[PDB]
Amino acid sequence: AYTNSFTRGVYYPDKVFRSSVLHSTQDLFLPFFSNVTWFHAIHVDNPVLPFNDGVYFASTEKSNI
Amino acid sequence: DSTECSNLLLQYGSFCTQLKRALTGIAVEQDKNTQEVFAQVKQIYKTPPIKYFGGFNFSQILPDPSKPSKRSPIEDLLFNKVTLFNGLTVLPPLLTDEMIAQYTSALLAGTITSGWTFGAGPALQIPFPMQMAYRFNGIGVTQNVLYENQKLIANQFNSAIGKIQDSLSSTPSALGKLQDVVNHNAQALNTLVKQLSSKFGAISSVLNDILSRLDPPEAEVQIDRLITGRLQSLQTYVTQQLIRAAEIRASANLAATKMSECVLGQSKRVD
Amino acid sequence: SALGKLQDVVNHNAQALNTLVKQLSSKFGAISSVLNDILSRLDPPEAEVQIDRLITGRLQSLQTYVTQQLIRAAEIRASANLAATKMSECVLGQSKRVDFCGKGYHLMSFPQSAPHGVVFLHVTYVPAQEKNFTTAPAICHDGKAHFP
Amino acid sequence: FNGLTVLPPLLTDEMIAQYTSALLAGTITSGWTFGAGP
Amino acid sequence: LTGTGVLTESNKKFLPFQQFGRDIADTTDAVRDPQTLEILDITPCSFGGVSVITPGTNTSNQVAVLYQGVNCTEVNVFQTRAGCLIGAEYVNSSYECDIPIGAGICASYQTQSIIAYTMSLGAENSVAYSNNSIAIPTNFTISVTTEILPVSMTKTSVDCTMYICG
Amino acid sequence: TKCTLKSFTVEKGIYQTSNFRVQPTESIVRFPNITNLCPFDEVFNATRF
Repeated sequence: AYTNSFTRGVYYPDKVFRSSVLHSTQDLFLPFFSNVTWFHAIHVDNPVLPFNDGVYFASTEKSNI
Repeated sequence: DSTECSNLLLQYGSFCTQLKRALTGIAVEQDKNTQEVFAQVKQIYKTPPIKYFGGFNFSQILPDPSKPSKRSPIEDLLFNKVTLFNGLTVLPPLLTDEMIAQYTSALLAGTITSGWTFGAGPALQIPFPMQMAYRFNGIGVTQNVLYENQKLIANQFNSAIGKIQDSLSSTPSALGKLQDVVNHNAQALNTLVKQLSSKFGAISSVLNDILSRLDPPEAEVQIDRLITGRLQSLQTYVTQQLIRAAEIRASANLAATKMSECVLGQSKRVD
Repeated sequence: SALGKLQDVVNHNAQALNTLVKQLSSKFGAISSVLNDILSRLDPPEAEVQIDRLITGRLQSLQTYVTQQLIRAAEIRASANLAATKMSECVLGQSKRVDFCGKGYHLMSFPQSAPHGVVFLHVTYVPAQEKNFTTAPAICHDGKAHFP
Repeated sequence: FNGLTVLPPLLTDEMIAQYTSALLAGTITSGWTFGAGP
Repeated sequence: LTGTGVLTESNKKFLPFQQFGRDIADTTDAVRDPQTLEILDITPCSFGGVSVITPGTNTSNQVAVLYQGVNCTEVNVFQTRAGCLIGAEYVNSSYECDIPIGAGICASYQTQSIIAYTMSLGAENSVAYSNNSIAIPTNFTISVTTEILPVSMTKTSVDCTMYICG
Repeated sequence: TKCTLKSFTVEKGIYQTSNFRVQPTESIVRFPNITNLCPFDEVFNATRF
């Protein structure tokens, strides 16, 4: 399947504290509104996916599967 | 404060002396501008206590004895409407705000009680309606016109002064120019300080690492770049300041002329 | 120090030239400041790279100098325009502009030459010895008002 | 020197003084008029 | 992280994975201890320019010194909004200023000493206003004032190549 | 002041002669904080070689 990724995936890149300020950084991010592959945990089992440069893995589950 | 860097900076000459001279020239110029604009009157004229001038209501511009800063209400509105190291220091001005407000109050008292006289020599007192009648003649209207509409004229004037404050408060960008001056200076310094992080081609921006992870012979050529780059950045900054200072001086001369001609007298120059 | 301004102009130019000539002694990183020595005690391949520094340094010095001169020239021209206006308006006539041709009611003005500028002798009329009086805006006679 | 000169001015001081004397004579004998025409 | 300065107890909340603090323009303002994890503020130790006040070689050798961007509590002595001034005594008297120090303070030779004082903006003249009074001049005086103006500068020519390399 | 103006006679005025900067009084050992080593008392105090 497919689904656009909304404003998600941002992370603290430099572990440096800054207060009430705007900062511009060039790094590997997840572009907003980009589609992301969707998979299900029912049965088969899971294909290998290449690691181009970095992966954003989200999971919604309630059984520690 | 790196010894080796001062030792290498000695090879460029007297550049820093030269620029320092330029900046001191700018500073003294700023003080002279304020002097020229405001310090035109010789004596601090005080306003009489019984503030009745034939219906005219100057409460909005005369200094407020209530507030401690003693600025008129319009002046207070102005102060609130506009708002806002590595070897960089912003010297304070010579005339404090208080002294400038005092000069302005002097000019107001002079013009209210003496007309233009106080600008040509000894201040001569004159009743305010007659002063305005004089000015009416100045624009070619017979003075009887003023005596017959004194009440009405006074009302129009009071209402206009009242709408001024509301206009300044409601106008979103009335103070664009002063705000712009402040912002330009702040931004200039910001870029100057931020540019210290650039490497300019050197292997690193902090000198300590440069001198740590490298032998002295190669550290020399790695420090040359930082020196020249920071020097050039500073040089551009100084030039920008010279140009802006010339512009502001032109404006200040214009202000001084306006003071003399419009405040201390009556001008026939159109518009 | 009545002639501070003219003297200031002269000093600025002199000082600018002085620093420009003095800057020839700086080495800018080259092993020496004089060109002849460099061309004497070094082979052409290495003397070349030793000569680039001198060139670039002297070129920057000269560049700054000319820029400074441009700014000052604009400054002096503004001043000269003001002087011409004063000539025209105060000398060749009588000006009603307040406090332009000297403090007080202007009568006339005389120019005098100076080494790099002019000296205007403004002649002004100034009142003195004032006295109190009581006044009224109009006189009523026969029921009608008179004004002066 | 080393290539740095100081070209001379076009109007000598003497001629400037003469101009000044002309202006003085004009204003002394004729007032405003000499600036507007004859 | 290498630097110099005075360390002070901080009041800002570093996030637990953070090691640095920065103000605008990358100035490192704070740091947490690698041992006790306490936040510390960094302030560059005081520095500044020094100026000399002199009444002239020909009057006297006395001199007063002004440390501009500093307070002497960490250097006669006097404190001003412009910095702390040493060598001149502050007097309550106000005068017409000749050596401008700043923030309304000036200095001059007393005569035998260097005195700092607040400027005087002139005398007070309370003109008597009234709704029916007039002051008229009975005599006059014609004066002459001199105004000076620069008109030109030295014409200069430079030979590029000669100046460059002889 | 004479040295800056390069003149034996200085006129009345105010001159910016130099700058001062308080020096560092101390050095603070440049360290992070440790915690543990590796196996040496298990290679030299070994029971049997």
